[PDB]
Amino acid sequence: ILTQKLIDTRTVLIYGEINQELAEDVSKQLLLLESISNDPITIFINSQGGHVEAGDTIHDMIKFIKPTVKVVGTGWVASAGITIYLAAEKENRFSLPNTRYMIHQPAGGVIEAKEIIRMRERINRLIAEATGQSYEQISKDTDRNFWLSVNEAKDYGIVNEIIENRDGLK
Amino acid sequence: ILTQKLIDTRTVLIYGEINQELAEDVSKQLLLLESISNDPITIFINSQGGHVEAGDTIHDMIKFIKPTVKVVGTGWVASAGITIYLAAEKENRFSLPNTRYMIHQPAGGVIEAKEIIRMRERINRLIAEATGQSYEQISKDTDRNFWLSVNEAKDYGIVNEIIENRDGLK
Amino acid sequence: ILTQKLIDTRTVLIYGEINQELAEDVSKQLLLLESISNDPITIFINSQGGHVEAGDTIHDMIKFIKPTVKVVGTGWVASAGITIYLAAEKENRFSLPNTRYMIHQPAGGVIEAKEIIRMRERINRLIAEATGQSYEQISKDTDRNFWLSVNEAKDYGIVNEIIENRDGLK
Amino acid sequence: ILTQKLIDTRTVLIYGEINQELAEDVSKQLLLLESISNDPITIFINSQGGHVEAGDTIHDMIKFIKPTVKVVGTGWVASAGITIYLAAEKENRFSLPNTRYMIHQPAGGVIEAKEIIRMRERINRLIAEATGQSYEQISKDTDRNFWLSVNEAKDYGIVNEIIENRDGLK
Amino acid sequence: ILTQKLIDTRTVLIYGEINQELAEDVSKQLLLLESISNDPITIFINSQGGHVEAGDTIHDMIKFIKPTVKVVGTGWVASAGITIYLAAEKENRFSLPNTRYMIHQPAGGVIEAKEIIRMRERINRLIAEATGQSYEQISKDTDRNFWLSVNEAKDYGIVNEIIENRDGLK
Amino acid sequence: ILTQKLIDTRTVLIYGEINQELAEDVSKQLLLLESISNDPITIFINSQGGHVEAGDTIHDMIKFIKPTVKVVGTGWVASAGITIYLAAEKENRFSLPNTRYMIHQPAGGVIEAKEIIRMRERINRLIAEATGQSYEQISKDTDRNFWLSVNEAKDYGIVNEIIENRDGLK
Amino acid sequence: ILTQKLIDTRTVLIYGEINQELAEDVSKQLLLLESISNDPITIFINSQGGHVEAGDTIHDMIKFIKPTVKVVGTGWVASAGITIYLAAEKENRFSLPNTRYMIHQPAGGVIEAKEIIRMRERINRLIAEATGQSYEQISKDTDRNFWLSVNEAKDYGIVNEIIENRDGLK
Repeated sequence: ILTQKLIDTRTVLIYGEINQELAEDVSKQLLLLESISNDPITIFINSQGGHVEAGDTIHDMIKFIKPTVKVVGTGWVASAGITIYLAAEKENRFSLPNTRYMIHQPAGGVIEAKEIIRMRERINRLIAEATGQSYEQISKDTDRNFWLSVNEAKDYGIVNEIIENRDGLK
Repeated sequence: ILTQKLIDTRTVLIYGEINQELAEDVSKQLLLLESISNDPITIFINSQGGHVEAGDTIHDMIKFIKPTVKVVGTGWVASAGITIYLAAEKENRFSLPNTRYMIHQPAGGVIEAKEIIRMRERINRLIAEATGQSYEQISKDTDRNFWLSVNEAKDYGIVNEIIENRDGLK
Repeated sequence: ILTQKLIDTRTVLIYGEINQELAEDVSKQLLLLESISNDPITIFINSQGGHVEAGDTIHDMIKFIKPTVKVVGTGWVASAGITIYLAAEKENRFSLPNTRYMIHQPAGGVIEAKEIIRMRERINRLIAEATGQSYEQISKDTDRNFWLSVNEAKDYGIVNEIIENRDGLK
Repeated sequence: ILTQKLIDTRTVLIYGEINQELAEDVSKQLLLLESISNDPITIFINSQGGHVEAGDTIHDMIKFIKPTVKVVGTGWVASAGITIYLAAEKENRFSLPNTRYMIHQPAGGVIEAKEIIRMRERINRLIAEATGQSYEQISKDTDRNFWLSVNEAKDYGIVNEIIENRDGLK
Repeated sequence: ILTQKLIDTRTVLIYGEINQELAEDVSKQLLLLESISNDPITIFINSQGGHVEAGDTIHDMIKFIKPTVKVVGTGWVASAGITIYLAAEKENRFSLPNTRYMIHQPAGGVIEAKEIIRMRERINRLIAEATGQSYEQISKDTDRNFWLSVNEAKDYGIVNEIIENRDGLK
Repeated sequence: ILTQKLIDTRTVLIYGEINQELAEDVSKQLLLLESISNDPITIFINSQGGHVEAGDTIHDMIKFIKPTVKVVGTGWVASAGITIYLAAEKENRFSLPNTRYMIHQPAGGVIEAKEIIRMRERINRLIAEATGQSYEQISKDTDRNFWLSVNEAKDYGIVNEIIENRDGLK
Repeated sequence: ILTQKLIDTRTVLIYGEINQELAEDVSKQLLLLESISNDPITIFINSQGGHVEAGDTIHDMIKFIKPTVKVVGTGWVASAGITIYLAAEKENRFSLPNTRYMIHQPAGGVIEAKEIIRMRERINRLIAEATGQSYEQISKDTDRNFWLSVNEAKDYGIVNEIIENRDGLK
């Protein structure tokens, strides 16, 4: 009854390091919610990032499932966490007020130099398409370490709407 | 029946270090209680603080949900714990008698100097608005380590009402 | 059925170190029992003490809840454990025969000198009011390490009644 | 059904080190069995001893509860384990054949010299009253390390009856 | 109801290191799903590889069971993970867009030289048959470390179809 | 249903080191099975031995309970494991074919010299009575390290019947 | 329902190191399946071997129970794993295609020289009888480290039938 009603909220929490264990847990939750109904799913994300391949799986699983996914950034959203956040369509990307964002991507993906370049190009294109920023702007910003405030992240094209209450997530 | 009646009390305990794990647990409890009814929720807080981003999430989740949240400070409330405590509206902020308060915030948030400054400014404004104290007073006090007694915390604008029994939380 | 009938006894055990984890567990049990009925609760305490803030929470939670709380000291009751024990009204403070008591309080509370003094003064006043001893007597005794026998603890005003059987807890 | 029928036997096992964790587990079992009925309880004890305060609690809890407690020594019963064993009335103290007994008590109770003496005097009187031996005999024997065979423990007044089968525990 | 509906999706996740523990878990899931119905099973694979013998078991179990197995590569698929991936028939081999592939096989299988050669020959033949590539091409590529993009893996004969949404897995 | 039918077999497994933890688990199983019915119990023993006092408890508990206990040696049965094995009556002592036996007993019981001698004498008499061997033969053999084959253990009087199939345990 | 239907498959997995813990788990599963019906049991074995006495128990338990046991080798089957594998009758011994076999037995059984010889002779005779190979051939091969391919293991008399699909296990 308790977990059953927790499933009824169609909410997924992605808090902490992005790793294969978290990717499995999130994948299971998303597949379970998909099998129940086509109703929208809300994901709250508080993550500093982690492993690139785990971030890739969560990103792709979000786009793969039939239900529309809304994301709500909270606390911080960085690196592989940003990749996950940007899986949702622009109009479905929300933020709580006390959140900072960083698109920096680890070079190794925390592998040869040719693969580091390929990985970077792939992620740069992903972020560019999702935000509406040019490839060159993203390429510069993924290779440095700067935090964006919630308002700056909105101006950047990461966050679409800043919300404080439930009625903003209508 | 046991956990079901524990949920009926609409009570959340925030005891110990503020971290992403605790933030997830608290977020789940708050979302679960919200889905059940719009009835008020009581949070008992005993925390020395912890990670800024986890504190930010809990703070924002308290304000995000529809139910009115009452907070009861107990033992100690410090740093990131203070940020969480101050998420409730002033008239909903209570304290048990044997509690001390400290608004000191860790510089690193336990990151570049520019971001340390930004983080401090954000938290200073948050605490100033919640307490009614000036920005300058808060800015001074977050950058030093001094404990306030329950009575001093009341005079400071952190605690609204000191309670010993159930009837005080009417 | 097993834990359900265990809850029917309205008994809470406080055995071992006083820490935030134990404080959370005890808080949950007390709140759960309160929500069921206003019937009295019995707490058996076997503790060497621990963390001051955790002791403060348990002490205050005992006084906060509506049900009358009876305490039964067993084995040993010391330091933060004494603070918890003294939360119950004098006529509700019992002891099993093979128990020793020590009111010694750790200076750091196991923090600046001004806060050590404040903490000590607060706890001294708490113990003085509960036992009926003068502030000066308590102040002397919290700053030294001496064990009281069950009979001496009774004479001191800590224990009200020494009991061996069930009929003594009528 | 399995644990429910295990509770129907009204049997408690005290195997291994006497510590606060074991004291809590045993206390819970004894209180649970008491709440069910006033029928006798059988305790099988295999213990080298442990912490004095934990032994004191179990000893006192055995005497505290309404049901009559029978004890069956098995393997070994020593030190704090002896204190627990002697909580039962003499005619309710049994032993399996392959058991050895030692009344040696650790000086520190595994604390000032005055308290070591007080502790020893208290435990000496306890053992003297339970066994029927003089204080002087017990005082000598608690301060040395000698094992008694099951027959010697019977002659000493520790064990009342040596049993091999169920019918002996009638 | 929750795990029951999770089983209804007939989905298996192979995330992380390929070891005997994972092989047991996957074997149990595949056998359980087979016993329920002959309906198709979908496996999502995110793995860097691991132990050759565990990979061999999962590969063979996929081919052993009656249900048709579809595989979906996600994040990365390498080494022993590739061996597992290639257990499915070519037309049942899918990939999510953000995935890289590497057919490199560890020489020791992470054992004498004669057995290293035998192992390599066996795996080379397996990969050659599944992909349609010549033995010589596979032999070269398993003995070097190069990552294939999702498009290159498709051209290589590893991936048959790249999918972004549910409708592509019709 | 699964553990319920596992209890219906009235089978207890004693595999691995003989310690107080295993003694507690075995004691609980034997008492549970006794409370259900007076039907025979089968114990499979694969043990190198362990702690003497734990072996003594299991030995005595086997003889204490009302149901007839059959033992089946498997793999190896040594030291404290032999003491347990010999708790069953001779005609109820079976062995699987691939089993070796050793009656060697550790001097310390893995304690003063006088107690080492007493312990050895007690165990020697126990083994002599169970096997039908003279005290002198047992005394020699417990103080050396020699393995008996299943056939030699039968000739020694440890094993009564060697069985390969179910029908031999009629 | 999930584990209940998993039991309906009458399948046991022996994956990883052969130890007393695994022997207990396998023994419990085999006894449980035997108590349900006399229907055949299938065992999938992926094991490098381990402890001789644990292997002996599993081997003997397979032969002891009434149901006919079929074995399926997968990944690798070596040493103590080979002993277990050979417990099944020749016509019930199957292999998945990607499996290697090694009959090497550790001298110590991973103990005096006389016992090493006895152990080796016992295991040599066991393997000789099961495979149809001469004692001399087995004696040579257990004392060296050489891997057999699935086809070589078939020619050796270890594997009877190589299967790829379900219909081969008819």
